[PDB]
Amino acid sequence: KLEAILSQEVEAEIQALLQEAEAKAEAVKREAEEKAKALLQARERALEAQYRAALRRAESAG
Amino acid sequence: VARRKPEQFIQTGISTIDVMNTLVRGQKLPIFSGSGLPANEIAAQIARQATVRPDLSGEGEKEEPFAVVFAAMGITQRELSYFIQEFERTGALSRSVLFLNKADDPTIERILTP
Repeated sequence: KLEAILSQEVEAEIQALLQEAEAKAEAVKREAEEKAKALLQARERALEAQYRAALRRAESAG
Repeated sequence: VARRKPEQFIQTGISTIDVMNTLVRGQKLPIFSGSGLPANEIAAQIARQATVRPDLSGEGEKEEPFAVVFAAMGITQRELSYFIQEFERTGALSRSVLFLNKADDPTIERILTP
């Protein structure tokens, strides 16, 4: 039959789509974690700068 | 005959003038500036940036201290206060001395200042 052909045609597209769309929902979850990570790394860098500078200022004053 | 070769370097906190062209030991390097441009600001800008880094050679900044001895002359009323501003900002005025003969201090005192 012609109908036994057709059911294999949907079940084929509808797995490719759902693997593509779990390869976007994975990729985003990665890039966002590495984003979140880097936005606290940069937060680390700032704190040092502002404390190293500050201690020198208060020393020179005294 | 009492003068030796350069064998060390300093770091002014900048890229292009310390990477591409190393400012060495006892080097005499002039900075030709223009007119209509503020010489004075681009100067003191690099003041705080400059903290030496001979780290990579195996020497400290205790055997290379950061001593700014500055002698200008004939400087504007703004600029003469804009200088002291940079210094007093963050700690660097308890390791340096200023001298700067105002544009309203006589032309005789100009010369001896240095």
